[PDB]
This record gives sequence, C-alpha cells and structure tokens, in this order.
Amino acid sequence: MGKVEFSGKRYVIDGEPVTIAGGTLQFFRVPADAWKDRLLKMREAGLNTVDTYVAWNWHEPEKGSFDFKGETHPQRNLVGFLELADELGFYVIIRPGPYICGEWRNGGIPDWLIDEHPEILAKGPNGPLPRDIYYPPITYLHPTYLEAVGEWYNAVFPVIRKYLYTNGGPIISVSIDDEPSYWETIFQPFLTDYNEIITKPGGLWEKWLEQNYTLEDLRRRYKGDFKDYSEIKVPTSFSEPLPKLIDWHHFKLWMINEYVRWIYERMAREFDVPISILDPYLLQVAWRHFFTYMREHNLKIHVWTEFWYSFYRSSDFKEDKLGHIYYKTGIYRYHVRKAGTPPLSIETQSSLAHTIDPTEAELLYSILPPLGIPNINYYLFVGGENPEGYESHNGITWDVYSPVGLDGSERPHFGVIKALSETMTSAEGLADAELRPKVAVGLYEPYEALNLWGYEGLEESTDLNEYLLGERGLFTLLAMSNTPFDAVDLEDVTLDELLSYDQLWVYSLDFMSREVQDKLVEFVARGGNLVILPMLPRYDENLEPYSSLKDFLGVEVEREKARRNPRLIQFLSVSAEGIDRMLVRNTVRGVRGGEPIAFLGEKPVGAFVRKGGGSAVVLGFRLQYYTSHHDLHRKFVWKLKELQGVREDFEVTNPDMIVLPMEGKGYAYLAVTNPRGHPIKGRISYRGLEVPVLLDGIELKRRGTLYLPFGVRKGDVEVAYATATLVMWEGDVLTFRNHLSGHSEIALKGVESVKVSGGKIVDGSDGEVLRIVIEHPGEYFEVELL
Amino acid sequence: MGKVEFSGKRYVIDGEPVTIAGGTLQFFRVPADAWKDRLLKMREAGLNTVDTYVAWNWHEPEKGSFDFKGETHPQRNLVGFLELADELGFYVIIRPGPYICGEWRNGGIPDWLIDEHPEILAKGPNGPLPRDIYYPPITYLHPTYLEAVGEWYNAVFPVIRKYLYTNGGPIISVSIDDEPSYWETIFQPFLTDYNEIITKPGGLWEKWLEQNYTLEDLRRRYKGDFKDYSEIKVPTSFSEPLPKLIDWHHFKLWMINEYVRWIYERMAREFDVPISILDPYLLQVAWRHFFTYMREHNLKIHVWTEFWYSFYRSSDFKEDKLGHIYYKTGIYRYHVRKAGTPPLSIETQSSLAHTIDPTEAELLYSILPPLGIPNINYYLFVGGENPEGYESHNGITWDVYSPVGLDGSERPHFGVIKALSETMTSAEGLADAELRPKVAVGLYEPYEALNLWGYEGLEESTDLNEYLLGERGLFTLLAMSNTPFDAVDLEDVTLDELLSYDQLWVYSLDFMSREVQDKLVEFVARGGNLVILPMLPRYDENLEPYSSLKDFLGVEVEREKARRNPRLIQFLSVSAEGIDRMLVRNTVRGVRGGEPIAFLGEKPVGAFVRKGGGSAVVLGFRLQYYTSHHDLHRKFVWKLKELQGVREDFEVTNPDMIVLPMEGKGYAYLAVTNPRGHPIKGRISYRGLEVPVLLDGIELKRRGTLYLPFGVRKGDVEVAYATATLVMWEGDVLTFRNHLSGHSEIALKGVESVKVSGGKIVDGSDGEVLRIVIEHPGEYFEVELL
Ligand SMILES: N[C@@H]1[C@@H](O)[C@H](O)[C@@H](CO)O[C@H]1O
Ligand SMILES: N[C@@H]1[C@@H](O)[C@H](O)[C@@H](CO)O[C@H]1O
Repeated sequence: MGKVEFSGKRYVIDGEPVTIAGGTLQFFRVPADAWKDRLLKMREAGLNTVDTYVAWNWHEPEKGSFDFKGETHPQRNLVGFLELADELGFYVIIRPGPYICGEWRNGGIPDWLIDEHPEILAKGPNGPLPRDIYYPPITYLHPTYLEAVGEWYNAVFPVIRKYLYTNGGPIISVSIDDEPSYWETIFQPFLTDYNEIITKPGGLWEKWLEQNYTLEDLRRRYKGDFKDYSEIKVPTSFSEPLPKLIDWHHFKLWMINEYVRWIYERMAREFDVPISILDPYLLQVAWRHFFTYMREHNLKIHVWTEFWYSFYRSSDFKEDKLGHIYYKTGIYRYHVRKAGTPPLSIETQSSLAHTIDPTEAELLYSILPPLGIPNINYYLFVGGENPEGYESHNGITWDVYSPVGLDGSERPHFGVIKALSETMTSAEGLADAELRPKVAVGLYEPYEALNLWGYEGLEESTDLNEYLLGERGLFTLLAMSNTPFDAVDLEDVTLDELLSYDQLWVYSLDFMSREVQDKLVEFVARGGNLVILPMLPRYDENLEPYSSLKDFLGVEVEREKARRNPRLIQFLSVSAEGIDRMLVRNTVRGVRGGEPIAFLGEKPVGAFVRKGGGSAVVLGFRLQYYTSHHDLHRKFVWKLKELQGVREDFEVTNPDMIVLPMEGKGYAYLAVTNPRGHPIKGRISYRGLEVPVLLDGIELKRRGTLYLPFGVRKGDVEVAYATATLVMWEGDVLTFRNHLSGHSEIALKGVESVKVSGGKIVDGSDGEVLRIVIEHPGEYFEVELL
Repeated sequence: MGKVEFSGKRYVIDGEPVTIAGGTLQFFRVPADAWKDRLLKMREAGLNTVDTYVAWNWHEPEKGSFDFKGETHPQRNLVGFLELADELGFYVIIRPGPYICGEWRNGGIPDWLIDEHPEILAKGPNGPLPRDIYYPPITYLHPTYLEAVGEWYNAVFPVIRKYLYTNGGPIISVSIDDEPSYWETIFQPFLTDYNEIITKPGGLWEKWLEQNYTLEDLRRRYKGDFKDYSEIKVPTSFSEPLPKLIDWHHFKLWMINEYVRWIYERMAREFDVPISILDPYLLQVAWRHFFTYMREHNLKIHVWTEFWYSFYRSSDFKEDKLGHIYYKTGIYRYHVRKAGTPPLSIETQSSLAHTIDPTEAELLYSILPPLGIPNINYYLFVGGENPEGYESHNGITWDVYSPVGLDGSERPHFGVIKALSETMTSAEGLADAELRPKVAVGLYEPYEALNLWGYEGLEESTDLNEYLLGERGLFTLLAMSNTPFDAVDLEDVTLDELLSYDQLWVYSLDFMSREVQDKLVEFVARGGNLVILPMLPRYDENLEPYSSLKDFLGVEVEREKARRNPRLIQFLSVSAEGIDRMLVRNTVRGVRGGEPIAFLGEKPVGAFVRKGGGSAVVLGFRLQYYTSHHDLHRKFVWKLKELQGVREDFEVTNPDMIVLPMEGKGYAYLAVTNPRGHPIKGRISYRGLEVPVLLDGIELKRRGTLYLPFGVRKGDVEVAYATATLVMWEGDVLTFRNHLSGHSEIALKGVESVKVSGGKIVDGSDGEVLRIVIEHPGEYFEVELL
C-alpha cells in the first residue's frame, strides 16, 4: 500500500513530493481529551507532520508491565494517538529512543533498570558519578544495557510496525535514540567513561588502540616508550599528549557509532520507512566520523539537525546568530547532500525561551530554507505538562512559550509558523531550489574538539566560539557582508570540490594534518584562491613540525602567543588600502614576504601571493564582525573578494539587506532578509536585473524575510520578478505576501491584464513586461491572470 | 552671577529646579565644523545638557605643549566648544580625568609619561603586566603619577574655572577621573597591584593594616600568630584566609579613595559647582566604603551612575535585565538619597551595541525615572571618529550606532530619547515623585567581592550572577512578580530603616558578620518579616562559628555543598501549597523546625517561623526567575508575600504588566511597562480607582512604557487618571501620548466638557467624573478644557 520514498531535497509520499512542515506534539505530556483539538490547531498552522518521542520509562513503568493503549493512564495510549493523527491526515515521525532527552526523567531510561544494574552506569576516573545528576550517564556498550533496550524495542516495535505509512498508518520515519552524545558528557573529556569494560586490560580502549594504530605509531604519536598496548592508560587530564586526547575523543565517537549501528540493525530489519537520527554526538564537524562510519557499514540513516539558541531567557535570534547558523547548516548540508537524503530540521526552536519575539522566530525559521533546509519541524509546538515522577529539567511544566499553549492558547510565533509553512508547502519549485555560493569555509575537526574543551596549550587560542562562530565571529562577518558560504570538511573534501569555489577561507591553529596542508598547496597551485588566518600551521596531526603550506606560499609568519585573560587581550588597529584603522583583537603576527596588504603601524601583518592562476591571502590577525558608521570589517571582506576576483550573482544598494539566491532550473527565489531589524530600503540586482523599477526600493520595515520570485513560470506565463513573496499559484490566481511594507511591485510576461484583490494598482508600465505596483492594506493580496 | 545648587532629586539652577536631559558630545572626536549642527540636533531632542571629557593626552600631546584653542588641531579647541555650547544655551558637564576611559588611547594618560616613568605602572605579582594591554594600569598613589596629574590640572583647571556657570559660562559640574577601578583590574584580585610602594615593609598595605586593625585583631581575623605587621604579606592567591582577601580588596578601594580625595581637594579649591564622580570602583555594593570615606573626610562628592548592557553585539535590553537594573538603581538610590545629592545617570547606553532596538532602548531609559533616577545623560549621543594615534577599542570609529551618526543622520533611538526627554522636562511633578517599595533586598558587600572572583572555598556557590543578578536571578523574579524593591546595605542599614519595609529578602552564604546576624535577629524580634535563602550563616566575619540568627529562629538547615560543574548541577522540583513541582537548581537543603511550607518529596526544605513580634521564611534552595504557563516561581513569590501580609498599592490583571508607582504630594504617576514585549492587555487597580472604566483594558502592543497620571491637577481641575502619558499641561491644553495602542481613556474632575484634537471621542460618561475614550491615529493627542 502507502509508500515513503525520497529524492533530492524531499521526501516523496505515494509518488508526490512533500515539503515537511511539522510540529512536535508529545502525546504523553498532553491531556488525552485535548489531542484532537491540538492536532486541528496544527492543521490550522499548515503543518502536515507530527513528531513525537515514545518514552521507555513511561510505557514500561515497572519492569514487565507495558501499556501502549492507555490502560493505566490515558496518556499511555500511543495506539490511540497514532490512530487519531492518521484520521486527521497527519504524517507521524516517531522517536522511540531509548534515550529521548526531552527534559524528561533520565531521558526515558527506567529507574528500575539503573537501580538494579548500577554496573551499566558510566563512571569517572575517580569513581562513580553522582546519582542526582540529570540524564544519568550510561555505558552504551555494556551488554546489560543493550539487553534491556532490546526488550524495550521488542515491545514498542510491533506497535510502530503496525502503524507505518506502508501498512496504512501514519508513521513515515523512525528515529534512533536522540542526538547520542554520551548523555551530554562528551564535552568534558575526563568526566566519562572510565567503566571497567573500557579501561580493563583487553578492554574496549586497548582493543580500539590495536585496531587503529601500530604500537610503534603510538610510541611516536604520544612520545612514549610503550612495550605493550596495555601500558597505554586512558587519559585523565590535559597534561597528556594532545594526540592521545584527540584519540580518546574519537574513541568515544566510535562507541556511539557502534551503539547506533546496533539500534539500526534492529530497526532496519523491522521497518521499511526511512530510519533517521538527530545530531550525532551533539557535534557538527565530527559528523565526518559519523558519515564515514555509515558508509563503511552500509547504514542507510537519514541524518536530521536542529536549531536552538536561547534557554531560560528571552529569545535572542538577531543578526549575531547568523555565523553559527550559516556554519551549522553549511556543514550539515555538505554531508547530507553527499549521503543523498533529504535535509530536515527535526527540532526548530519554538519553546524553552521565556518570551519568543515573532520577528526573531521568523528570522530563524525563514533562513533555514535558503541555507538548504526546507523541511522543518517546530519543537515544542504543542505545550504540555509532566506527569508526577517524570519531571526533570522544568518541574511540572512542559509549556515554556510553545506556539500552542498547554491550555490551547496561541502565542505570537504560531502565526509566523503558519505563514512560513503555507509558503513552503505551496510555492512551486521553492524547496528544490538551492543556494550556490561562490565562497567556502574549510572546517577542520580537531579544532572543534579543542574549542569544546577550552584547550590551552597552543600558540593560538582555541576560543573559536569567539573568533569564528559567535556574535563577532568571522562567520557572522561573512554572512553580514553578503557573502554566502558553503562549509566543507577539509579532510574529506576533494580538490575538484574545492576548485568549484572562487574563494576558500581557512581558520588555522598551530597544527594541521599533512594531508590537509598538502591539499591546500595543491588547491592554490591549481588556481584556487585561499584566505588563511590568523597564522599558518607549524605542526602536523602528531604535533611534529611540518609546514608544507607555509613553505609553498613563501611567506613567514611571526611567532606570537594569543592571550586568554580578557583584560590582557589587546585592542589593535590594522590598516589596508581604503581601510584606515580597522579593529582587531588579540595578538597580531607579522607576515613577511609576498605583496603586503595589511599593516599594524608600519609592520606588514597580511600578505598576498600568487601561484600560477591561484592566490593566497595570509593574515596574521583574527578578522571579526564589528560594525559602525565606518563599517571597515565588512569593507575589508569586500576588498579581499575584489582582490581575488570573487563576484556574487547579486548586488544590493543597502548592505544590511541580506540576500540568499535559491536557484532552480530556469528560475530562482531570492531570500531577502533584514536581520538587524531596523527599517531598511534598497534595490537589488540579480544576474544584472535591478529591482524594483517603479518603486524606489524594497522596504523592509522590521526583521523578517521575503522569498522573491525571479523567473517563476507556468506555461506561457512568467513572474519575471516580484517584491512580494509568491505564496502559491493555483489555477490563474497568484497569492502574494508582503508583511514588511504596504506596497509591492510585480512584473509579468505572457499576460495582458490582471485583476487584483486585497489591494489596488497605483502605478505601472510597459510593452516588454506588464509591471504593476499594488498598495495593499494587509499582508496578503491576489493577482488573477486574465 | 549664576548659581548651581541642589535639593531633593534635582539640581537647582538660579533658584529653579531643572531636570537634566543630556547627551554626550565629545567635541575632540567630532569634526569642529559639525559641532553647531550636532548641538542643534541635541536641542531638537529636548536635551538641555551636554557632557564631555577633556583628555590629557589630547591637549598635552607633548610634555609642556598645551593646546586648548585649536592651535594645533581643530578638535583641540576646547575653548571654542565651551563658547559654542554656551551661545546655544546648554549646560555642560565636564569630565577632565585624568583617566577618562572612553575607549580612547590609555584612557587619556599620555604615552610620554608612561614611557619616561614606567615605575608608575601597576605590577602583577609575577612581574610586569604586558605593555600592549588596554588602559595600562597605574599605581594611583605613586608620587610621580600624581605630580604629572597635577601639572595637567594646573593647565586645564583655569579653562574650566573661566567657563563655570558661576562665572558666566555653561559648566554646571566637574567630575573626578572616571569610574576609578584600578584601570579595570579590581575584578581580578591578584592581577594588581604589586608595585613595590604597596608591598614593601612599611609600605601602603602594611600601613593600611595598622590603621585598621590591631595585631591582636589580625591574629583573630586571619587565624594567625603574627608578632609584627611586616609578617602579613600581600596575598597573591586564594590560599589565604578569606578575611585577608576581603581586606586586600578593601585596601585597593582605600587607595582609590585616597586618589579621589587628592583630586577632590584640588577641585574643591578651584570650583564652586558640584564636584561629581561616576560609579566608584565599577562596583555597587562596595559603594558603602566610598560613602563612608566621603563622610570620614567630609568630601562633598555627587555620585552618579551608568547603565550599560550590550557591547559589540545587538542590543539585548529585555525582561532578563530587570533584576540587575532594579538592584543597581536600588543600591545607588539607597546611598545617594542619604548623601542628599541628585540621582543622575551620567552614561545611559546609546551606542556600542551594533544595532539598538528602539523598544529595548525605551525600556532601559524609561525605567530609570520610576527606579529613582529622573536626570539622564545619553552616552554616546553624537557619533564621532578617533584622531590618528588616539584609537584604542574601536579603531577609527567612534560611531557605533549613536542616536546621531557621524554624518548627522538620525538613528531610531533618537526619537525615543526625544519623547522621553520631553516628558521628563514638562510633566509637572514627575521628576520629584518617588517609588516607595513595600519590600527590600538586603545586600552584603563581602558577597559582591566573592561573586567578582568566582571564589570556590564555601559550602554555597558564589555564582550570584546566576542566582541573584542575571536573567534567572532572584532579583529578576522579584521585578517580574510585580514586587518593586529597595536595596539596602545590610551592614550600614539601621533597624528603623529595616522595620519600615513589610518584607526583607536576604540571600546568605556560609558566613555573615556578627553585627549583621544580630541585626537580623533584632529585626524579626521587633516585628520584621524576613525571607532568607538558600541557607543560614554558620560563621562570622572571621570565619569562626557564629549562628545567632539560626539559633533565634529555631530551625536546623542541612549541610550540603553547592555544585559548580554545570553538568552536575541538579534539576530538582519543590512543592508547596498551591505549587506542584516548581523547578529549582543546585543543592537543596532540608529545613527542620517551624511550620514546613516547602518540600522536596516528603522532606521539608522551607519553613515559616514566628519569633518575637515578627516572622521568617527560611528556604533551603535558590529561588529563580523561570516562567512558563504554570508560572510557579512568580506564584511562589505571591504566596510568600501573602503569607507575610505584603500588599502592594496596586493590583493588575495581567502579570506581564509591570507597574512602578511614583508617589508625589497629592498626586502620583504610575509607570506601566511591557518588558517582555508581547502584546498585553489588562486592568489596574490603584488609589481606589479602577482603570480603565469604559475602555476594554489598557493595551500595550509592544515593549515600552507609559507614565499614567493620577491626581495631577491645576486648581479645581484634576486628571483623576488617564491611560495615556500626560506629557504637558499648558494653559487649558493637556497633551497626551500613547504610542502603545490606538485608544486612550481620560478621567477628569472639575470640568464639564472638552475639545479633542488628534482623535475622536468614541465613548464617554459623566457626572462627578468626565470620562472619555479617544481613538487617535497617531501617538499624540490633545484635550482642551472647556
Ligand atoms: N533533542 C533535544 C530535545 O529532546 C530537548 O527537548 C531540546 C531542548 O533542550 O534539545 C534538543 O537537543
Ligand atoms: N565611563 C565609561 C565610558 O568612558 C565608556 O566610553 C563607556 C562604554 O564602554 O563605559 C563607561 O563605563
């Protein structure tokens, strides 16, 4: 019967592509007598999909007693919820754990398991962890754990199976665990896991060492005199060799990988819909290890992501967050496009901030499609409450500003979700259209680890949160400079992939593998344009001296140590052509050789070198997002792009108008956004076409986003452009939305006349085109083709 | 001829009270041909005062080479700027340093001084500080530094004296240095200052010790066996008695005080206008030591404050900030009102955030008058540029989103400043009206120091930023529960002052002085109502066992250590009557004895006692601002208020409508604000009135604030209430502003009928009270009395 398939960027249900617009309704945390009303409110919001966990400890409250029908509590009626969601026309994404996070007791793991079998608990290097901590960590690969999970799955899997879309029910995907990260302990490298199955002679650590390295390799890599693998003790402090620390991290990722494989093999045998997972490891760059392991073991897993930015404070989704969002969507889509599964955000923050400003929510949600993710689930969409004994992180409450309250109230971001869902499910060709940046950023996994840890040994700081990702990060600068970027894994990426970009930015610390340094050399030599900062690498992956990149480039970068104490971090000024005293923070390194292009006083601190038809810019400083009237940071980006020949497909008159062109075959949708949120006006050019023509500019009165059609066609009729979002085109009626100003300009080919409702034509022109300006007193208006 | 006096809350100029509405125009950073136009823009904003620094290193670029007239650079023409400001009818606040901060090179200190005399530099405990750090720190009491400062003052003081308001010029105050804080090093207790003049035998530390304590005292306080003061070496680490660390902190404050007095003695000789200072120490609760010092040396200094919340990122002035602003305004006005000088914010952030949302700016600024500060200077008001060689923190730019840009453009918070300043200068009786809370918080200065350091030696955590001050702090919870509060210094406050409140909240750590413990006992014995959390003190100021408060209360509190590792900090649920599973964080202590009122499972963790004539609520947990549908943290505050009989003078139907009553002699103004910013509707009860009567609730559509008149009158005519701000009443014309909804209700007594302009009457009633509901299409409308 029913079919759930996938192609390109979408799931395909019974042979029709569908864009997922989902809300999370955790049935087990919402009164059963309210489920139907709340699903009707999701219908009203334009959602086609419902996401829910299934919690082990909820449905098996005592060992051996399973309740999926509401026999012991009406909120244990999984069966009834799945039947109701189906009757009401929803797809279901189901997430049966065992771990479900969810701010729920033990993340779904039963106390009766942990209390009876404390030997499964993960341990610290000096003994047990405390027991009153949230989500008690567990040693994944302990057989007693796995056996118990298997018994959970044996109960719940037959219910899932019966209700799969392929069997006449609603369920379209089953997810593995929940963002498995060692129970949110991977961030702290010596908190976990020292369980004896790991650390004993012949234990998992020793076996993993033996599978990955020769003993001699480890003697050289860790600078040790080992006579047997059993002599290489688990690390317990930052005084141990950095290579060994990196290995300990990757060992943990390996154990998570084995756990995920174990679950996958059970799910794959039982279910013929897509098997999914959310944010493996709670890392991003380290996904390289996940996708490689999937390929190695033929695991057909659909990896999904999430976007969370504010917890237990008001929302804070403004221009500051763009760097991080661009980075995360970038590295996500790099891997998922190569796996061939649809990009999807299974958790898109809609709760857990105390007050969610609708314009900030709009910015977050609406930037996901141009950044490659058109399939979006809002979490938590339906507010709830925690049954007694199942509280964890919020006490009784599970309604922290959800779009629909526990009482059925509608909060302001409900209407944001509704408007964007209508567009995403209805606008022809939008989901399939793709941003195609001219620029890439090169990410390097080991640095993610170091940032996670706050590692301090090196010449350069590991505060990549500050210099790359955050409110002043380089990535935020690139976004706000109107420089869209792909993100690539520097170890995995091919030369041909790199050379597909006009400019590659690489942030370097002291060390960089031989394989990556040599690759960058080849990139440049073959015509690539590099920007590298704030130093060149001096060491390889083993911390042994190695500098092929630097030697090829023919410059020299002074040695200087970056500072960590905020009071001691310098405030310095760098000048360049057309750039008088641009602020830079922290230690600045002289760059000798090549053509000097930036200066700290009379000292060169950035240089340009050409090699064949390629080039490199080497900066001895951290370039960050700062803005002002003078706006030198943005200007410097633009000067580097001009130096290396980078030309975007679009131009703007107002630098605060951020444009992301979503290109399809013969058409595009330009996402046009105002992240700063102050009123802005300007013109845009796309591939040489300047818009608007009759209006003085596109006006965006506040923070928000438009998806402007360029070349969207049906038959012989084309929307050459519009300054309003084309929400849908049904028969001969075009529905447009412009919630950011009171007028819109539309340019049409192939039609002689129109009738407008919800507004008045106040201006127009041509033979070439039917151009009209419509004043509309609301957000929505319709143009009927005659 | 002119006189500058002061009474109450206001400076009194030529016999008349004036409300200060200022902007900073740092003439030295603004092109001289724009000064006039910028000052005229300030007059359009309703500003009556201009603030500026005078920079030593700018007007003395070489030793002995002074320029105050533009003889060497047009922006050195201080004299010309003062004449201009005077011609244009501005008051001037002048701030001649020597330190001026200002994101300016060395904070104003000449390089030729530091380069010739490095012996004046502050030292670290291990060696010199680095030379390339911002604001090179200086040993204030080094005779070579003070000689140099004296020469600066011998040059600029005659200029300032000529231009004093008392001598026919515009200058109404001269400020001392700038927030002297040991050059932003006081926060790190072991970064500074180990200059030999401090640390040597017979040096400033040893002399301070001997002035403050006997040797016998120090043996007790430090648990030591010293036979000489020379054995008591300066601390360089936390492996010192905690009292000794507190004394090292206080000794630095004393050095700052000495520096201030040295400056003050020179100024007082020269100047007969108020001598002012901004935020001594960059601390708040430590102001006790500054006011005590003022008293002890008979210094007449006017202490002013500042409000800054976002740096080098977008503004973020939402509900999360209210706890800190209530705290800081509270402790400021506690001290300043005892001093008898006017409350004034000399720097009210209007720049240095990348984009300032006007609603967030309005919340920041408009909350100051109801929190006791009607005199406000907006910094930086006029955007500028730094002369070459004088950059520090921003490179070339000094225009980071100022209200007036470098090019004279207006940014969106200009209009917010204009509208507030027009109201503060025109609304009769507004500036003199006073908040009179029912509740106070008791602040304890040693705990401020421990929060600065992140001190780890105690049972309780010193993370007061988290538990008291910040986004989830207790003080934000108080503010958002509609509980205005005063903030009192526990050490200084009299019993009489305490007993004037209906409830006192005290956050306690392990130790609390015998004086303060005993004062708390007396307070409850004499009828006071105490709330104390999350423990009772077990030690006195010398860390010897001392538990007078506990002993009097007759409770016992479990001993448990609070956690610092975020992964290990507990999430727990506390219940009470009406309160099912309210979230708490971190360790929870049983409280045995008294009437149990709060429970962790079956364990009492909060008790209520009645002792002497008063009462005390003792909580073994940290109460924080979390919100949700259930809203249990606000509800718990409400329950405790009820328990102890605390009744505000107002009631409100919407708990997000925050109300601060400003009480006058025969009238009041109710500040009504929407800090969360989502649209809110509600009704207010106040002064026996219901507001509104006809209109369907007061609507605040977005973040912002109204000052609603109650009882404002001229002769027989009285505004009983209105739901718009009364900005001015001139002749028979009342001018109202409601920029937060499109309808307002007015209630007048003594007048039979009115004429409206700017709106239409859409409902009304009479008889002893004329009530009209006006629909207005703009923010302002007028009511003329007939
Ligand atoms: N998958 C988790 C959710 O289960 C949790 O509810 C959400 C908010 O903390 O964080 C995401 O990482
Ligand atoms: N008095 C300083 C100012 O001089 C500075 O310009 C402002 C912004 O950082 O902070 C205050 O603390």
